[PDB]
Amino acid sequence: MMYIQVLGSAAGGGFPQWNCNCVNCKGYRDGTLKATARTQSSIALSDDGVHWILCNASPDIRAQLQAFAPMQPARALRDTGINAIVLLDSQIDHTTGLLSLREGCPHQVWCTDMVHQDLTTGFPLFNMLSHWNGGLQWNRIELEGSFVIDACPNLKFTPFPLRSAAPPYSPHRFDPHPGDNLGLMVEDTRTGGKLFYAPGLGQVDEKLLAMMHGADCLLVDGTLWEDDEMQRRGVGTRTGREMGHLAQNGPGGTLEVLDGFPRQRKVLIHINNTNPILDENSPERAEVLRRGVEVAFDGMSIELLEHH
Amino acid sequence: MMYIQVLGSAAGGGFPQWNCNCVNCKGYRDGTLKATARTQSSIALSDDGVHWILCNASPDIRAQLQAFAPMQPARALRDTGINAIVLLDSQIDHTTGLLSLREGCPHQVWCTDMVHQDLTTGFPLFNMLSHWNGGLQWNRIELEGSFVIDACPNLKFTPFPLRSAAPPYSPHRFDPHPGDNLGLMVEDTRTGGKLFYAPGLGQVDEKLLAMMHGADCLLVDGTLWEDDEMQRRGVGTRTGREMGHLAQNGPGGTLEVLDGFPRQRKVLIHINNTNPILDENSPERAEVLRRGVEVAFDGMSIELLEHH
Ligand SMILES: [Mg+2]
Ligand SMILES: [Mg+2]
Ligand SMILES: [Zn+2]
Ligand SMILES: [Zn+2]
Repeated sequence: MMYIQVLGSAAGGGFPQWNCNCVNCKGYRDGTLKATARTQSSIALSDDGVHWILCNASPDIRAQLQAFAPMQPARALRDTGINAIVLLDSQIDHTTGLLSLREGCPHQVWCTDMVHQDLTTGFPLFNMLSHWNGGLQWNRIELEGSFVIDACPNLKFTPFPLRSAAPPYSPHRFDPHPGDNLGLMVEDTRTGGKLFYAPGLGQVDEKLLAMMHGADCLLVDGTLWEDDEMQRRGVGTRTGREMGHLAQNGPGGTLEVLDGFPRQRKVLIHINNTNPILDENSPERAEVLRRGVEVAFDGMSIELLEHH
Repeated sequence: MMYIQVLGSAAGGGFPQWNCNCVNCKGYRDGTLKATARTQSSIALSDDGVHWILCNASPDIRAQLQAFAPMQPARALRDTGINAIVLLDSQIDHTTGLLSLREGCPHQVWCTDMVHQDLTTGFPLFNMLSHWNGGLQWNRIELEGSFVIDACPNLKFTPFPLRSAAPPYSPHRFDPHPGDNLGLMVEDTRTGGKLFYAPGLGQVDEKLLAMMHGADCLLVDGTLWEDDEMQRRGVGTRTGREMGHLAQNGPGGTLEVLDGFPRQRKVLIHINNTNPILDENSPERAEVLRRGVEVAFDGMSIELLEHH
């Protein structure tokens, strides 16, 4: 059994975003919209339900850990359910949470060379936190092969490079390298059950589709409904293809991609505050439900029993 | 009228702390303790109730802004009540929140030379955030004289250096300079009402006591009840005098200091998760109340009408 816990399901900024008064964020505050608040994307994995692996550490991490009981087993005066942390990129929304975990250092952190470089230069988390009882102990994620964290020995992670979208602070935002962004394939080596996790998805080729058909659950990018969604809300100028996000609707959309996977469980995660799928009375939400696609939410439990 | 809003009232780690199972943190989780959860220290100031000045930006800033309506006036699709931010030090618990405000850059940030140096080197917030539409616009806080932020033109800030307790990540944690830590004197130039804000207080001399008697409200360090509180809870080895905190109880304690101020309003803020004053049925809470001292809490409103 693989326990998957959605701690956060919103894109950077959360929902509602602190400075946004779009139809969703204002509709939530005014109470004229059936929607649920969401923290920034983060999931937790376990093979036993006691030892947990954190995938990305959001700025909302303190609230995310409180809301989930197994994170505090109370086995000692100082304790936590987090046994390791895996980083998919060096983005602010996925790494800032590490600052809030300074009291429980050291931590085993799994990231790539490129992420480790960003987190030792532009955003030197590894250098800052080292002053807290050991800090972050880096475990390299090589772009090939697989890795197993000793706390969840039945979990097999097989990373794959996705199209690079390096953070703005990054020394090489203008010079993208493989290793800037990862999608994860987690396998329960007891059952063969596979999870395809890719909150940041901006390009999908035929070799990516190949391994997706070997998965049982697809947990992927759901940031935007339209590529120009930020303009249609009048809160931004950036498009999904600029930010490296494949929108649900349109040609080469996620809904077009996911349509070739009728046998897999399909969940949209990392959802921006402007996305109408957050509105449960929205026709967009209807089309998503109609296609057998779920909209992740804070507190969602995904249990992986077996392979099909 | 000076509007003072306590966004956060806990010391670093908040209450309860994510990894702590002391008598307070566990007593809260078990429901066997009458106490209220608290976010990390942060207050907001205003002279009109519309334009707000943020004093320190905690990691819990997203929740702190949500809980307080005037932070989102909804005057445009993109808006906020924060017009300026003042930093008292370069500590993680007071600066990390700036990362969560990246969507609404630029911001006018008020800090000292030494804080600006820490926030451009060890924790380069000013360098990172500049990639977000201008980033942080530094306004120097000189260690003498006063300053007025144009958004609250009736508020007069007069900073004073306190005993230096530079952060662990800081290049000069071993080489303390004046300007590492500030206490603030805010004056309503319409009424003469003065606020003495000093969440980090580890030493008090006769010249500090002098200006305290010119204040109407004392908003000061309430981190520990005893200097060896971390040892008595069995969760730490550090003492208050090591961390630069004057404990309430004992010789040279805050309660001993505050005893010479029977005419001022007295509020304890920046309170650690191990402090028994968080327990409302505690004899420590009783002694604090008996002396006319209040225990700050998240959501507390302090209104300064006049001078006495
Ligand atoms: Mg993001
Ligand atoms: Mg602190
Ligand atoms: Zn919005
Ligand atoms: Zn505690």
